[PDB]
Amino acid sequence: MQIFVKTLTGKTITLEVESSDTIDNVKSKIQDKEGIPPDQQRLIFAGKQLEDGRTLSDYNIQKESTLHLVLRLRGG
Amino acid sequence: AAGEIDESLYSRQLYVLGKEAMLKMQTSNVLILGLKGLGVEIAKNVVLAGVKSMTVFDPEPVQLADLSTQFFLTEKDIGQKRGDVTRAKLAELNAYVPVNVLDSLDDVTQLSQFQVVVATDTVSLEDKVKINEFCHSSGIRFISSETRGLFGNTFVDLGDEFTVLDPTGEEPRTGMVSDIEPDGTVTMLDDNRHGLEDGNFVRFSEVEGLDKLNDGTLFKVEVLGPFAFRIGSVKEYGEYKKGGIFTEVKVPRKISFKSLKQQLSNPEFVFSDFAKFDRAAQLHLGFQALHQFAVRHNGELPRTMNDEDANELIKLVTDLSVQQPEVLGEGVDVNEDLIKELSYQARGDIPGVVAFFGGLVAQEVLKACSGKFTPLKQFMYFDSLESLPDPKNFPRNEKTTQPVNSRYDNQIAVFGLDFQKKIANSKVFLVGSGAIGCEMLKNWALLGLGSGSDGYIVVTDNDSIEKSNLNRQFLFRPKDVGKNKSEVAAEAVCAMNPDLKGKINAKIDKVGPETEEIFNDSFWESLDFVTNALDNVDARTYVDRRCVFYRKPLLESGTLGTKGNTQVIIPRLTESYSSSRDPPEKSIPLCTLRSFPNKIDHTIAWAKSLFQGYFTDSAENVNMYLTQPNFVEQTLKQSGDVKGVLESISDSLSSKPHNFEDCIKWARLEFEKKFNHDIKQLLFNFPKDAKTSNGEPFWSGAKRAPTPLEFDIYNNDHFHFVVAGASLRAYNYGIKSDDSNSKPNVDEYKSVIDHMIIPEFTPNANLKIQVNDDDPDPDEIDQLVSSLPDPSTLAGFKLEPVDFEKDDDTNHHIEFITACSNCRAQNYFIETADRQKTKFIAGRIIPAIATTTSLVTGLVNLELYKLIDNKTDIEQYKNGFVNLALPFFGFSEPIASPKGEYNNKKYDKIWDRFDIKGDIKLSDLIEHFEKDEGLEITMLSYGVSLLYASFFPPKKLKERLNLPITQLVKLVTKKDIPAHVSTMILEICADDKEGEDVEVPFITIHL
Ligand SMILES: *NS(=O)(=O)OC[C@@H]1C[C@@H](n2ccc3c(N[C@H]4CCc5ccccc54)ncnc32)C[C@@H]1O
Ligand SMILES: [Cl-]
Ligand SMILES: [Cl-]
Ligand SMILES: [Cl-]
Ligand SMILES: [Cl-]
Ligand SMILES: [Cl-]
Ligand SMILES: [Cl-]
Ligand SMILES: [Cl-]
Ligand SMILES: [Cl-]
Repeated sequence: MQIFVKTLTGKTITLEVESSDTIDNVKSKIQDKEGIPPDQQRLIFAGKQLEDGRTLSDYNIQKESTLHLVLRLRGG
Repeated sequence: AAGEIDESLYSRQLYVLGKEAMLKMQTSNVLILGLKGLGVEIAKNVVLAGVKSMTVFDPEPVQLADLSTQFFLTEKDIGQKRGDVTRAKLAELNAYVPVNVLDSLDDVTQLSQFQVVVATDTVSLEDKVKINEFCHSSGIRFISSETRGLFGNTFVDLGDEFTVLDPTGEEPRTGMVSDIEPDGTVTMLDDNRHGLEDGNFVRFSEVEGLDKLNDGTLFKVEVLGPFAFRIGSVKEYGEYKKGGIFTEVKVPRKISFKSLKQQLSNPEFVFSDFAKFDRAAQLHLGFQALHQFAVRHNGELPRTMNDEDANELIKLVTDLSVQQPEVLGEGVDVNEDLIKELSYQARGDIPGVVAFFGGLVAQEVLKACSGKFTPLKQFMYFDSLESLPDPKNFPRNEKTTQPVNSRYDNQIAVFGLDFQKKIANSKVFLVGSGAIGCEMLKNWALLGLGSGSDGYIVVTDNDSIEKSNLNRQFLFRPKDVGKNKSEVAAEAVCAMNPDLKGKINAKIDKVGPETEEIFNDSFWESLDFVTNALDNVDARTYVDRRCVFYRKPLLESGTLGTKGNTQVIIPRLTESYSSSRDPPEKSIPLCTLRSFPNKIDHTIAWAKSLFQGYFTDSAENVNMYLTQPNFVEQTLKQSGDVKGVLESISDSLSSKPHNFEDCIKWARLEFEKKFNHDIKQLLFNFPKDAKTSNGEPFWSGAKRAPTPLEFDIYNNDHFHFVVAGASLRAYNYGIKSDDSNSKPNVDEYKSVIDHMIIPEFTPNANLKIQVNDDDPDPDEIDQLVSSLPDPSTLAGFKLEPVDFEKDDDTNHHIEFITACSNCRAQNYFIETADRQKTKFIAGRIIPAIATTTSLVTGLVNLELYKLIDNKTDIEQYKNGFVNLALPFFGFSEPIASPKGEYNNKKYDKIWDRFDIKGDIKLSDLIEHFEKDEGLEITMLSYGVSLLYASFFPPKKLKERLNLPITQLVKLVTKKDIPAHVSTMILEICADDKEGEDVEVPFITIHL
């Protein structure tokens, strides 16, 4: 199935995944595309931050679901 | 005579919006209808950003309850008109923006003089529809917004034809090309990602063999992988030979909006929070219901906490859904609890919600004026119902929520009187008083936070107010420049709400390790919570550590242009800021900088370092050598670069200039060295046509073959390099400029330089030049020491070092770096950059604007409500993430603190610790752990130094076991513990009851 990852700069990445895939795995795939180390990735979906070692199924992530890859900013 | 922008005021905003956008903003007249909280907040942000004119319309009399969120009203203004009374205070925010009052809007025709019209909560739906219809059909941009307690919305309608010039504000993607196949497949050089999306457009330059592919034509991108994209067939243009750089181009997009009338019955939503997406339709109905209600009840909203009126609202909503089952979709029920709360809270005026919509709508006004960023299309609804406290602690009914005839009445309307008093008796520490800081203090003035006899606010900030701050630090005026941020901010908000007179302790101390004597155990322990308003990571990390140590909640936020974020750190519940890594600042390889640049970022880096060395380091080194008798002996045995330092002194003292003319000469000789001789040297080792072991050309990809510069005073960069170099050199040596009262004169410099012998270049045959950071680096120091003059021949000779100040245009710094970078850019055929861009990179300036700052601060004060109620259900808290450019809002439940176990005992790996009362003896500490915790201490340490280990032999145990921890540290470190220290953190390792090593909490010793 297909999910989307939207970045904070508006970019849309598309991923090929299965419901049983670990978040670890989705981060792995995002690293292949963007070059972002899994440990620097903050993924959020439907009000939860996605944690390493849980599955896509655990967060109720369906086909066509959109995850957001977000950041913290140092200005103030 | 306008069409130019004040860089010294707009500096940081300018890096968000750009010059074109701001020139359009400077031709736009904006009209704001209603000047309660929402209106004044929108107006403030728009006036700060600098539009051509601001006009405000609110003929209503000021009432006490209006002060809930209208920070420019005072009790003295009661009875007078909101518009009249606010006007003068908005004007003070930005002297370039006239602020006018519309007396009357009986004639809708008067709208034609404005380009954007904004309708706030004061305007009925009937009038919003009339006004929108007039605007839409006349080409006037229309935005509306409403807050009702913890709910809110915004609507955007920019007309039939609106063009977006830049959807995001991001730097266009760029990159180096190694191949272009005939079918259009573009492969990136090495392992560089293009970073494009399908349907981006690109242009090319330097692609040899495809002539007209470089002519500015755009190509649509088909992404093939991370390292390739396709542009359609290019066999028509020729055949690829080598080279090439691609550059993303943003193309214009035409979009159309619908009228409010159409969108009421058939809306397009943008979502504020995807966890709540089902609520958008419901609230859309609900907010229309409130207007229908008002029409039935002579313009009144539902009564605060009132069931009769809430049931009427639910009926009204159900009639809209039964009549049109297409806003909710087929077979979907009204959410009656949600609508009930909308009724209950309809009169509420909540500071954080107002701040959210104020920032948002203000940015939408700016988009509307400029075509910069993607507009909100077309409706967004929002709520922060999680901010409601538990009714078991703070019950809500008609009695607890009734007005008490105070400025807080429409906050009381939502939370109750009791909750509001707990806000006032809170004790808070605010770390920073800049952008977030000023917005924070305004929000706290509006909350009455710290205003009660048990409460206070401490705010500290160690900076003084600079001019570019005024663009988003709205509590500061031009005449406050040079004063301290915290002190001025504290005074400013006390005028806003006198309930804070003598309740804010404005400090000017730098938070960090050198101020723990001030910000000490007692200071921190006293607080209820801490809020960051900081501009750097290390400070956030430090406050985070201390919040963990003292077990205090922390409210964190940050911005970068239109992007922003909030984070909540709750003791015993969530992870802390330090728990997660952010992407680090990428470093440029050393060889790229020194010999093989290809981006202006590289030439600026190189030029900035040259600046340090020419005008800061070489002077500090001379001063050390003249004042430290042991300097040369010190340098010889504690420097990696010894020879650099000694030549820097020898050079500094043998070339001593006597006048400005000598400074000019020096600078012209440095031009020859850096942009002529060094380049001819690099080309001596690596000729234009040099090859490598494989037989492929040395200069390809990231390596651009340089040409030496032939000095040309008519060239701007060559001129300014010499002007700025000479003027800085003069400053070092205490010489007066011919420049220090007026402009540099070309003929004056020319007549010095024209009479100089410039020495011809001879190559050094033994210089190795490092091609990679992998590859290695490859007596006369006794001669260099012999060359140095005795410091007694230079009695009282100081060189004055330069201290980089990027925000003073008279000081030559950015002038130098810009010119020096660009001369190097000319060398390597890199596009030269201007002062504003060089200042951004050299100065590490963070793009910033008031819109994002208010909105993010708003969201922080919606989480603050949750601290006041001591919430322990992690699911109630929201970390936020925004980008107003898109616009995008997302939220996430904080991550729980990781937990552990030793023996049968669960513990928190961030928050839990062993508190030991007293300067305990080592033997008693080891025993306490086995007896009371089931733990066999295995190592015990204090910072770097090891105090006890189970492998110690008996001789060593005898020395240590009977010592108090302070004397034990004394034994090992040979330091006293200082007097001021009242706690000591000890790290331990331990075995559990099975004899297995287990991870365990740290120890705090309370002296
Ligand atoms: N966002 S803004 O308007 O550009 O600036 C807000 C800041 C807050 C205030 N500020 C910044 C840093 C501060 C510190 N301590 C820092 C300095 C370096 C460091 C290392 C380790 C720990 C802490 C710290 N203390 C107080 N105020 C600070 C200035 C500016 O307005
Ligand atoms: Cl621009
Ligand atoms: Cl213009
Ligand atoms: Cl006036
Ligand atoms: Cl109304
Ligand atoms: Cl920094
Ligand atoms: Cl610096
Ligand atoms: Cl300054
Ligand atoms: Cl820029």
